[PDB]
Amino acid sequence: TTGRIVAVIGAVVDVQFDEGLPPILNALEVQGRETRLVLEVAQHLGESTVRTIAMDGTEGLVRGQKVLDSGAPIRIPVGPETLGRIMNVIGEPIDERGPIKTKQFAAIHAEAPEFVEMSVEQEILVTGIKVVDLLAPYAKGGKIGLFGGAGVGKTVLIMELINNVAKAHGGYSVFAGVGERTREGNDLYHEMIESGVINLKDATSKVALVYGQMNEPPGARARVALTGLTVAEYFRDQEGQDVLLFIDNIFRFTQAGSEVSALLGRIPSAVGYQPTLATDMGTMQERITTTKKGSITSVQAIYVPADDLTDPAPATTFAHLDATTVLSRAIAELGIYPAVDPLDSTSRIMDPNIVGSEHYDVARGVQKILQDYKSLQDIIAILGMDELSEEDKLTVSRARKIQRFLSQPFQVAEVFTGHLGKLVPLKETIKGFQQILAGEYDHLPEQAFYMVGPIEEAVAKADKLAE
Amino acid sequence: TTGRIVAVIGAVVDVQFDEGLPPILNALEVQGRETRLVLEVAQHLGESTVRTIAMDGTEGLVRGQKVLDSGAPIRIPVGPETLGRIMNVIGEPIDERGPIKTKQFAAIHAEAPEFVEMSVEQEILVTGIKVVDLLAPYAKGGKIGLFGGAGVGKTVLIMELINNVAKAHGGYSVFAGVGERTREGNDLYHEMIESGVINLKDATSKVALVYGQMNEPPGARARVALTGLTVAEYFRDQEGQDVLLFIDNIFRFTQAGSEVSALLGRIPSAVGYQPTLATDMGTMQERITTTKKGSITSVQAIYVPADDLTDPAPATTFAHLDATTVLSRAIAELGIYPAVDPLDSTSRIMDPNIVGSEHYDVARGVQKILQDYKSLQDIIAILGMDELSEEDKLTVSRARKIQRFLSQPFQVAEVFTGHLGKLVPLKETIKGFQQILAGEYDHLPEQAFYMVGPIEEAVAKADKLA
Amino acid sequence: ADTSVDLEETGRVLSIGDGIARVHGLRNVQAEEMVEFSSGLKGMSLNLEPDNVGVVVFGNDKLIKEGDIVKRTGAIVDVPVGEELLGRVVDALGNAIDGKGPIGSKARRRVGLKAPGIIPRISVREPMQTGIKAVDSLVPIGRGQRELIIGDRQTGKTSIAIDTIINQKRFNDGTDEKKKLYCIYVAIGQKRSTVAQLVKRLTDADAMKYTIVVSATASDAAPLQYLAPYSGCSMGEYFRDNGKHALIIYDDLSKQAVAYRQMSLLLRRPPGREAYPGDVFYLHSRLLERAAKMNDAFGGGSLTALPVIETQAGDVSAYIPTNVISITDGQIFLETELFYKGIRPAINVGLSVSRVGSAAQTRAMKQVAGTMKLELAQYREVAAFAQFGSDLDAATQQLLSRGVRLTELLKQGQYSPMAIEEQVAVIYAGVRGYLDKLEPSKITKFENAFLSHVISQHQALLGKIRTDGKISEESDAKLKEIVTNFLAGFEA
Ligand SMILES: Nc1ncnc2c1ncn2[C@@H]1O[C@H](COP(=O)(O)OP(=O)(O)OP(=O)(O)O)[C@@H](O)[C@H]1O
Ligand SMILES: Nc1ncnc2c1ncn2[C@@H]1O[C@H](COP(=O)(O)OP(=O)(O)O)[C@@H](O)[C@H]1O
Ligand SMILES: Nc1ncnc2c1ncn2[C@@H]1O[C@H](COP(=O)(O)OP(=O)(O)O)[C@@H](O)[C@H]1O
Ligand SMILES: *N(C(=O)NC1CCCCC1)C1CCCCC1
Ligand SMILES: [Mg+2]
Ligand SMILES: [Mg+2]
Ligand SMILES: [Mg+2]
Repeated sequence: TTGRIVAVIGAVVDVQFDEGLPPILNALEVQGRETRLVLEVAQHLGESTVRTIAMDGTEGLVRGQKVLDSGAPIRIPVGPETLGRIMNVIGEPIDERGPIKTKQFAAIHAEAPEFVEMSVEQEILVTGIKVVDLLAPYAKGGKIGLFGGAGVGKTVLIMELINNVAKAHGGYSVFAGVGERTREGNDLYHEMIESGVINLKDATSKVALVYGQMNEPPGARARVALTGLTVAEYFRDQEGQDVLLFIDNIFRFTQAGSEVSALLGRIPSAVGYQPTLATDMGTMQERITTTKKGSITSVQAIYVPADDLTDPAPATTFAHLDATTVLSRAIAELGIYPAVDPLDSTSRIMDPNIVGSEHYDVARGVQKILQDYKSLQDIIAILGMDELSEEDKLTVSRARKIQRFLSQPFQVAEVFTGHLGKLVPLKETIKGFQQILAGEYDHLPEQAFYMVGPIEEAVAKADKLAE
Repeated sequence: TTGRIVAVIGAVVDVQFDEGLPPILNALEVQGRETRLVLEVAQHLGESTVRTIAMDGTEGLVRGQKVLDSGAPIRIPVGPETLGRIMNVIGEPIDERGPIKTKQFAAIHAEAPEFVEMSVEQEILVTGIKVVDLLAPYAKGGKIGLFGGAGVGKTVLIMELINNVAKAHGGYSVFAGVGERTREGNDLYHEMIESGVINLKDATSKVALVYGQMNEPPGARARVALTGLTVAEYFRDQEGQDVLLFIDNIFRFTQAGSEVSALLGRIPSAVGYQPTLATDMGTMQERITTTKKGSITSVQAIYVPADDLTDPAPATTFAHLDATTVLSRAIAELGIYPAVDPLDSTSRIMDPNIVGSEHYDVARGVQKILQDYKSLQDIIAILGMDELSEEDKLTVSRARKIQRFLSQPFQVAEVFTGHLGKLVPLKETIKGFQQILAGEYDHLPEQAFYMVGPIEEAVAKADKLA
Repeated sequence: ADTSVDLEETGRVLSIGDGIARVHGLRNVQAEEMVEFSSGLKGMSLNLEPDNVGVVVFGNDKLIKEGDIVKRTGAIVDVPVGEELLGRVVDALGNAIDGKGPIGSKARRRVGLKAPGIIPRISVREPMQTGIKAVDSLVPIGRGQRELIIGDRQTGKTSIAIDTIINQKRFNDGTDEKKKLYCIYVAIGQKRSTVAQLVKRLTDADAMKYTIVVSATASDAAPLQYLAPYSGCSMGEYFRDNGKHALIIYDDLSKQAVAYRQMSLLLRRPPGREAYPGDVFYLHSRLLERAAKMNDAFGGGSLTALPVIETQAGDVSAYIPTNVISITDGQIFLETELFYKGIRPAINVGLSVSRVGSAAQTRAMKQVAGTMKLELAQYREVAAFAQFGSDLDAATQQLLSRGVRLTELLKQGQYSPMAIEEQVAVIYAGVRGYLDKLEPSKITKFENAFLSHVISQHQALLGKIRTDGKISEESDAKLKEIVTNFLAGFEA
């Protein structure tokens, strides 16, 4: 069937069909263009006219321009041939290395795995990051979310995790760049070539790359996430072998949707979002999951507008996760990195029956001394410290030490800390936090605990601080 | 040719023209009215119809009533003939003294001076008011803004400034009442006759009046400022001299526009304001300026809705000023007048290479101790001063003495305060503040510094304290 | 027989109001195509609807009437571009407004071109020295980076960008062509007299010769203020793509967003959060992505951007501000409280950042500033907490001592950007501990004298640090000898 553009407003394009009317979600190819311009059918307005969202800029389009129905939703390359390659929203290579010679293609819109396909198994995935491993440990094949306002550490954390988990990883990885920094994509790409995680010469690449950054119009940012998870699904199902899936940043999927919502004719919901925020999010998120056929360990960076976690975007995201790592500006501002909020990060596996009561109790003990200090803070800032008991102030000093022992020099962060990166074993984390709680370090100065790895370095720094 | 009214809603009137449509900004004359009713074309709606804004009451208009195209925008009288006279939005005399017989008329709309016409000479204008001269000095031919919430002192301040600058000015002045009190217009008019700046018997008048007060409909209030500034533009160029332009209150311009916008079909912007808020203000403010041809020293009183400086109206106004005097309700309640916030008032002239390093350093010094005191006030609110370090007690003390020395009795407020007004010379202002900062008066009681002129009066008062 | 007014290449105004013309015809017009009104006035086709074209006017709309003729240009909006714009002041469309005549540019460029993708780029690594100690050490900028300058009115935002422009004169008058850096100052929504003072400031400093000034002031129509930023960015891409380096300042984007909101609402696009178009983020993300570092295969040139955002009541956490922060490669946050206490530049260290880090610094600067940012963050935390009279161990007392001294060394006056080897020299004296016993109120006087000293008598040391781009064991040994001795004399 052939159509004719009857209207253009930004990324939203109305096309008219004399005969066959393409169904919602079908991909239409615009004729007369230097580069492939795809339109996705969103609605049937009536009178043989459909409303669509463009997957690239609409500058240059004219009313009356011809449009062809491909007779299906956007279909992209999937399989071993995508490894080491970079694709865009519509599965075209963007690494200037030629065609992606795959034997199969797959639609980026798919039904989510059924309830009978779910898995309940859950095992610890140690990261080497003290706060995470201790307070809200991640799980193999589980859903992990990293929340954070602008510039608090989301990306640095995901890059560190890729470094500590995906290099060792024997399966395959998928990284989806969704409405983020193009510079970050060129960064990551050369980073991975160096680590040999990506190989341009042989066929030993272990990671597939998909990108649609903030330089692209909304249609592309609204579907690139689907593109990336579509690649991941093939590895999970058509190979079973373990898959890692990293998304920076999936909020951008929701923001893209809101950029065009009013143009799509919707009445705004609260805070200027599309009335379909939750359902839009559900049909996408329910695809990012481990199943009986295979496992997917997902790590998604989640933007928090105006630093307000009650914002509908981030707020509707908590329900799709197994482990939440919440990052705070108030903590980053203090030089504490990673800026994890110890009183707002959680894990479904933080249970004595899963991690052992030693792990559980120390974590729980750390949370208690911190909530207690926090509740104390404003009081002593006014009446001073002198009114506290010797024990009440002994917790004030350990609380501050513990808060400092949660900070950590990331390997990936060397260019920022001026410190050599550090990786701490789980047992060493528990031990260290346990000892401080027990009082075995009340004589060392606070700064000894700041920006170090294992508790030994705290002792050694204290020595380096003495004289 | 003639057109006809097809619709009327408040100040908004639609008119159809079968032949020859009148361009945007043109002035139309409604027929069958006892007094001149002008309609200003705002837009071409289509189907030979135009949407316009009335400059006066629309009661009595009927669908079908005839409307005439005057062939140009509102034009008013300009020149020496406006001096001592009072006019309204559309150039009509409202002082009952007969016709204004000028040889020149001018449209109240016009493009703002071009970039190549801007001036870059920076020269101070000493007001004799301590806070202003020290911390955020005014500049000859610069733009001055006076921000203030309800009844905090904007009018008193602009009047003191007229009393301290306009009187001792060789050139002419223009005062524009925009959406304010009519009886304030009556007081001003009689005050200027008394002082001789206005003369109804000779040609010595030095001030021209333009009024469109809070009794006027939106369209009028939305345009009176253009009218006032148009009179000042003439004196600026068509005489090549120095002009003073006083306006109370330019906020009313934006508020009036907000009233008609609600009827022009626009989708509302934040806080219900017109979407064109910034550009409406821009094409108007950019005309209030000094050029290479002549200078305009402007003083605009700026109202602050609900005392919220982040309100779009005020917040958008900051960008148009060379000096900003922000009045504070909390300061006024402390008895300190003028109620100027010493830390939120700025001047593009506060530069060592302009005012000198001594003046520059004394201002930075005052603001430094005021800010340090401010940072303490939080801890003082609960426990008080008695809990401060013997050192913080000291910054507190000097700070509080400085806050009061910034205060000063006005000549124009004598009629109700009962205190002789004061005018302190800039050299005397720097010195006084230097001495307090250096500690030379740590032994003088606070109250000695409140509501006086020069430093010597503080010591004297500290003596009458026996 | 007269076919000059067909409805494919021409149209007629259906209605006109508030810079929006609704046009009948123009059947063959392209989305985002420039069109022209009978009046000589230009406009842009944004809304392509079945019965009309929605046109945005680039000038005073009072000149347009119902029925006027509108003509296609066949060209997507673009502007003049090249070196002929250096030393000139132009409007949003590229027209001269400085009264020095026509710009004889020999090339043009689309204002909406998409930013370079992954392949054409390469990691940011070349220093973009502002010449401001606090910036160059704590939040370093590299060529092709984007770094936001944000803060309430009058906190010092414009000043950082001006000094930064003036600073390049070292390299622009130099012989090393690779070090050159052309500047672009985009003025949006400002007052014309303010822009004139500005260009007079740059002329006096002799920086106007390497700068392009793009001005869409307060009385310029909304669409003109909306375009301005994209126009100057294209002028910047000319350098970026022709093996050179350019620096762009958008002062400011708060006002550009207000104009976008105006134009968008008048086009009847339903308002979003805070009355802004639901796509304000994309307005700015799109623009700033255009600042980039190109790889050698692509000429190796670059475009660096310093956007400006004005906060309300020091609220960096609001919507507009977090949007833009979420785009840039860092931000410089300034607060009025610090500005008044004497901390100028008024930078808040914990809240500012650089996403490029030491990779944008010379080895020398990294050798003295490497751990200083985190340390100064911890210093401010403990300083607030110690006010609680609590007993302080030697460790915290030393941190306080060190923090208060460094705070003084990062103070800096205006209009005198420092050479990198000179910043390295003064940073060194503090970070190495030599000033821990000097009264804090003396640190500014010390620095002024120490610096004139090394510049007067130690040009070789300064020159070696600059040439090697590092502090050798030898250079290190000589600095120690200089500071200890000079200090002793100073405290005599
Ligand atoms: N390092 C500095 N030392 C002293 N004064 C400074 C310094 N930097 C800026 N200033 C002064 O602070 C004042 C405000 O500076 P500036 O105009 O750059 O701030 P802004 O954030 O751009 O304000 P605006 O709202 O006017 O745009 C000016 O008088 C300027 O000279
Ligand atoms: N773990 C860390 N250690 C040191 N600095 C960090 C760390 N995480 C973030 N930062 C600093 O904060 C900046 C912003 O972090 P980033 O991960 O890019 O934020 P976002 O959450 O916005 O993606 C980094 O470029 C760096 O300067
Ligand atoms: N300089 C001043 N000295 C004494 N009282 C003042 C001064 N300025 C204002 N006030 C007090 O505040 C009142 C309101 O001042 P006014 O200028 O009329 O308010 P507004 O800011 O609304 O224009 C005055 O009547 C007087 O009581
Ligand atoms: N860099 C990073 O993950 N890449 C390198 C780090 C050193 C070891 C090899 C991989 C990060 C990318 C995001 C910003 C911070 C640095
Ligand atoms: Mg990020
Ligand atoms: Mg008043
Ligand atoms: Mg500025």
